[PDB]
Amino acid sequence: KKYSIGLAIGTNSVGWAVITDEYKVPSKKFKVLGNTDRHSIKKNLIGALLFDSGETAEATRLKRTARRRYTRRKNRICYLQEIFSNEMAKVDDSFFHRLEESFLVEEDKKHERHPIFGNIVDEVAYHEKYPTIYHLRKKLVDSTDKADLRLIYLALAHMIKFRGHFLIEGDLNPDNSDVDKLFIQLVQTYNQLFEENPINASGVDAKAILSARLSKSRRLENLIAQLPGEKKNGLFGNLIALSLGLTPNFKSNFDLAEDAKLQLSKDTYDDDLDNLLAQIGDQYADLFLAAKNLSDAILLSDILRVNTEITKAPLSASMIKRYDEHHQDLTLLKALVRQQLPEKYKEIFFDQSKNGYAGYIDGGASQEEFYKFIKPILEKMDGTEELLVKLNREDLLRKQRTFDNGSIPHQIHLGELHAILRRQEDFYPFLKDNREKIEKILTFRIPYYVGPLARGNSRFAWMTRKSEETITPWNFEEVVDKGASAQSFIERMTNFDKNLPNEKVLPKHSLLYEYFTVYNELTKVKYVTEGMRKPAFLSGEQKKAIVDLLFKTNRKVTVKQLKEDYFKKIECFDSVEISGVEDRFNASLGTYHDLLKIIKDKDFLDNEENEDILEDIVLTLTLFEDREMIEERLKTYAHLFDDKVMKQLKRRRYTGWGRLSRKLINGIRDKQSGKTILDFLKSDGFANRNFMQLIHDDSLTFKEDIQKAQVSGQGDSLHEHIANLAGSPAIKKGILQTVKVVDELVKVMGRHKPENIVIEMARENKNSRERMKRIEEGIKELGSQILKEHPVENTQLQNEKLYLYYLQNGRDMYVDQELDINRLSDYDVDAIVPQSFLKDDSIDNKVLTRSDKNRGKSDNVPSEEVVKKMKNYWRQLLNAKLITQRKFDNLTKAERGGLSELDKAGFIKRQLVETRQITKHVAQILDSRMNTKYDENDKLIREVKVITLKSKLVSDFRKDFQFYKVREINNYHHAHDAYLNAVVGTALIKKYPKLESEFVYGDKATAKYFFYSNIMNFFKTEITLGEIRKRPLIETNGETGEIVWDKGRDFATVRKVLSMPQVNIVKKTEVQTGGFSKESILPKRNSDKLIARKKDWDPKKYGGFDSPTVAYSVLVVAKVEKGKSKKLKSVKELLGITIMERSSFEKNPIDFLEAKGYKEVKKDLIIKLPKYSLFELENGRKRMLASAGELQKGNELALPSKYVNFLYLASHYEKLKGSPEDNEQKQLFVEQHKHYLDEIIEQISEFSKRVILADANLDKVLSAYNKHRDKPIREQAENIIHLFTLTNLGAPAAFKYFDTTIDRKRYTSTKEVLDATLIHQSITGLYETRIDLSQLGG
RNA sequence: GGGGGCCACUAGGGACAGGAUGUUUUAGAGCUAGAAAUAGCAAGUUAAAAUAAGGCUAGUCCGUUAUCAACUUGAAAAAGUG
DNA sequence: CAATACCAATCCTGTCCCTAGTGGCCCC
DNA sequence: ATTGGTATTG
Ligand SMILES: [K+]
Ligand SMILES: [K+]
Ligand SMILES: [K+]
Ligand SMILES: [K+]
Ligand SMILES: [K+]
Ligand SMILES: [K+]
Ligand SMILES: [K+]
Ligand SMILES: [K+]
Ligand SMILES: [K+]
Ligand SMILES: [K+]
Ligand SMILES: [K+]
Ligand SMILES: [Mg+2]
Ligand SMILES: [Mg+2]
Repeated sequence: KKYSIGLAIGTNSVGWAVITDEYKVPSKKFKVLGNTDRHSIKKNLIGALLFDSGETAEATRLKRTARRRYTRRKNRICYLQEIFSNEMAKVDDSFFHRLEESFLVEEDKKHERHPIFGNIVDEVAYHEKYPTIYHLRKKLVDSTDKADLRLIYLALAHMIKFRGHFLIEGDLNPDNSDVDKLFIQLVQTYNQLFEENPINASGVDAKAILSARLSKSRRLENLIAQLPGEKKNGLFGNLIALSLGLTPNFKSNFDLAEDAKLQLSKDTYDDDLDNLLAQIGDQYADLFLAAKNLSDAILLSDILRVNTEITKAPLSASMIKRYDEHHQDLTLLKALVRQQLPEKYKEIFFDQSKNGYAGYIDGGASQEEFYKFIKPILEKMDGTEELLVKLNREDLLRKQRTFDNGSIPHQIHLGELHAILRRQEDFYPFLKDNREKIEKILTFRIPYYVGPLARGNSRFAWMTRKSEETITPWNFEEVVDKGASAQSFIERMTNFDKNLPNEKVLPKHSLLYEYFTVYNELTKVKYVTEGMRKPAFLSGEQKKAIVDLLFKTNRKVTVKQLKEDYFKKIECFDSVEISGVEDRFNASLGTYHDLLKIIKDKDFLDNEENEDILEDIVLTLTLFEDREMIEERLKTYAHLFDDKVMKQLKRRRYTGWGRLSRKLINGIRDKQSGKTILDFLKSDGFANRNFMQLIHDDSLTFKEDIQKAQVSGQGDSLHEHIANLAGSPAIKKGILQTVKVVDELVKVMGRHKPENIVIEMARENKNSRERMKRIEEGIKELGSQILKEHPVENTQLQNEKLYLYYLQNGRDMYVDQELDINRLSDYDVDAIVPQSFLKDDSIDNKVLTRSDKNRGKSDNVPSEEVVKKMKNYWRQLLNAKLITQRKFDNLTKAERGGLSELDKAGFIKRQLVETRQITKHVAQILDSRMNTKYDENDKLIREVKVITLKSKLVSDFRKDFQFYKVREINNYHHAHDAYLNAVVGTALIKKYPKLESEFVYGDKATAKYFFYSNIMNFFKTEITLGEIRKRPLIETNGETGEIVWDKGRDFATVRKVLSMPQVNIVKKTEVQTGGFSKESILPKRNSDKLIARKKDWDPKKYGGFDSPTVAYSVLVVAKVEKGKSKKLKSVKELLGITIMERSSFEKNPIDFLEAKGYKEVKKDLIIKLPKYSLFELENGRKRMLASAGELQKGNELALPSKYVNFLYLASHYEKLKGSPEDNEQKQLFVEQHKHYLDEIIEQISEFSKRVILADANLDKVLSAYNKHRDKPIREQAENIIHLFTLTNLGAPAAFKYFDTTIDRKRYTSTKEVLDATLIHQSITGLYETRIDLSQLGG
């Protein structure tokens, strides 16, 4: 008994099928367990497992880290209160108690209800003097009076609880004075430089224009307006842009050929300026210097909207400005609405449900929505012009706690905090003694390289301690070993050397590593001149001379430099041919040049004695990012360099690690030669062996030592192995499920293994936010104004043509012309490399053009003429990252010969041969599970051949022989895909056994193109209908003579298999996990649905959550008390155990149930019922548990094959294509069988009346179908497709028939399944335990 | 076919440290005329505290991923059953 | 019981590791 | 986008 297995692996399904040698699907009797009539059941060996998607770990991470942050913010407040504890006890022994219980209703409060002062008079007076906390903050900063300790606490607590970002390094002492004087100084330095060309800045209010309430770029254009001439892209224009955004490339300004863009915020600035001034002269230094001198006073013009000369609390002052302008404008607006539109005043100022001022303060209206609601009301009235100005600046009636405060650096809150402490430490000594500790509470962050401050019970932590004591913000430096922790941060994540698994990998920017890469590439170079008989390698002396002359003097080495600066100057060659490198060398000694610029001592870098030192230095600059730690580590070499050099060295940081260790590159030595790998790369006679040759040469010690160093260790489990594969958790779920299905199938077949296993894996399948970001970055990098003229929202960028329009700066890609948005319907979306070769539908292969004809010829890449015309525009788009390097290269391919015949052959092969790593891992898993025995030569015995196919094989097979697929009809198509996979794969390797190299796991261009294009012709009776050819009726193997395909019987076999109505569709039952409930914190309500957010927070007083998620339901057979007498009454019901309740219910089920009300629970009749638990009722009707109180449809509609194929054809599903005569034949079949439509609706109808039970919906559907009987056949079929939403397995859903919408009929009761048959199914559904639940009751 | 190093991109996975809102209850004395219902007017911008219930291992830690038919012997982890 | 209508926390900064898809140089 | 919870209406 021989058989094969077909598998179809998806993100929500695994289809499976068992076939015999005749491509038939067997059917068996399977034993049935339980307590019913039925002892056994017939099952066809074909089906599909269905499951909800595996989820990434991301959401879990976001919640975990937010959790740690709430914990630590509470701890900050706790530190501050502990510092205040005793003196506050002297002032008010319950103040902190009133703060802690502020949330409590007065009934539940232990202390007086007014938090700050504990009496209504003082509290009301406080709020009258300080309407916002920023009033009190500014007062405590500016005043000199002794202040109440509770108000000092509140100011400091508010600063520490909402402390601002940490994105700017160092100290920040704001000063907005001299802004106009600094601008005058910048204009002065520019005019003293270009004495011949001066700018007159007199009268230019740079302070207002630059501290403006609008954007940086608008400020720039306004400022340039005031300078006669001086176009915005002139030198001074870009110098003003310096503080106002990222400056365009000074390339144009200084006649350069390289990019010269700067950004004062970027760390590279100090280098780039030096990189730039060296090109243009140090005399320009002062210029950029004055530029920086302005930016400091204007850096925070957006945050601080008040002069610092009047207050040391400019932030709080700007909030108070918000408050005062809100007050004045609200007074004015109220008066205006009273005068002009009284009939609306209420709706504006009282209706919380409208987006007016009421809904803005009290309702749920955001600033944006309030602005949108009130803009027409302001435009409709008179005297609202200033308010409209403030509105369009987004500065009308502002609150103080707003979504855009994320710009505020922590240094500003710190300044205000420090100032309050300095004011009040003169009156309170503990504030003087704890000044720095409180500042430290504000400033301290756990470093990202330290991680959670755990003590052995966190699976996420790696931090190590110098001593064992509680870590505080003030002793962190002494208790945490920051160096060891920062090291572990990297070493727990980075790979070891695969060749020497005990060896750490080198930094990617190590000098030794770059020497290795350069010398590898260099040894494989060859050259020819005239007198030479044969191309020659480079000798050791030649490679050394090339490194010293070129690689050690230029960062990049072009082939042109190699020809002219070495072979011409040293070898006196005028002509030489080079192989092994094209255009320029890929490797390079970049770190060498970095350090040459920093330390300025070539001999130091060339001296081998310093090697270790330099390696260590680069290690330090890679392992660590904190420049104080970098400094501490480099301190050991302080005597070797000047202090200036050490300051420059501190700032030189590197990221990235290599893939080889130092011991491999320049450590282990070949026994007889005594030479390392790098030694051989420098000089290896006339063989010039590279790394691979070196470590594989049986003539050297390297290979043997690598073999010796290897070690496997402890092996993973199947689940662990699958979890560690590189792929989407979605598809890893399907992989594990596939292995389990195969195991069960083998056990079904008497533990005999199959001949073949054919596997196929599906393709690759918020985001509009990313699209908008791409387009914004590109258009700004373009310097284009297409967004200024045609604004767009991210949603619309999901349209392919509009997205392409914006990615192409609104132009044609094949013609140097503009395009019109309003004409997008008339344009074309063309494939760069045609889809007849590469089935790529991504933006990377697509281009928007007026007419695709203008590409050139359609059998290749765009023509040479288009390339000549458009290459510079394409380069522009590439530099804006509006097209990728791959897109640009494919576009320009015609200047490199275009598509060759070998390329087309390879494209066909790629269309047919799978090469994704993940599918190969699935094949390896199955192969290593199936084949375990070795032969007399200790080589593997491959009993089972694992064949992988791409979906195009079976898709083409379906379309060519009319085994059509309609996905919406039911879930059978997964199983049918698996079956067709087994059939086609086994036939394909039976017919061409030599294909086993390509399709089976384990160890002229026209010819392969033709071969692979025609690989599947042995199925057809008549091919190429080139010229026409004919094939026999029976197809056998050429060598063996064995029969592989009988075109008489086997197609009928396939039709019989696809027609079978009994297909094992199993929806995987799963316990629900994740969040307890909806997160929304609802207001108080008289409802038992509400859930307390804290143990003593009665939701009837405090609000809380509702809508918890049921982890699983439970059958309870017990008694409940009834009526006022509490008489015991027997019941049977489903109890939904919620996710939050699960641990308690499982720790003691009986106590849990009795707390819920149940008595005398039959403990052994408790049945755990996860989501999708399957029940059968009458007439085959099935239901699945959706919840404890709702059900899902549980049946599949087995629509006969003739109706499926008729629907596919009549709906023009996908493409017709075909011969014109074959098109006409399919069309004539459609029209000849129009009655099928009614028959289909009859089938559905019958099904719905037996199984769906949605009378109203079925009647609406019948009425709609009878209404649209004169519609075209195509459209009626297209909507009949939609009708199957009514009958689909799973949760009910809404669907449209033409323009009538049918809402979902839900099953809002689970009572009936309590007396139905529960069906437990194995993974394949071939093994069942059926339980008659009607036999359970009191 | 499979595999390695390097260059140029691109797509995804994982961890850590942080920021701004939002919500919820309480505090921010509403007034006047009416018994009242209600009407007219005034006011509004801020704060505290929680932000999965909670847990024990008590850490400035952990709490939403992965994995799960039934039955059996099993504390479990397992293995087995048609 | 129904049928049905509404609802669902959001956005952002930085450090770092890893695999794998496309094209290319050189190899096992 | 789904789809299970919830109140509302009857
Ligand atoms: K101008
Ligand atoms: K609001
Ligand atoms: K190159
Ligand atoms: K680094
Ligand atoms: K020194
Ligand atoms: K789960
Ligand atoms: K889930
Ligand atoms: K936050
Ligand atoms: K199952
Ligand atoms: K992030
Ligand atoms: K590659
Ligand atoms: Mg907590
Ligand atoms: Mg808030």
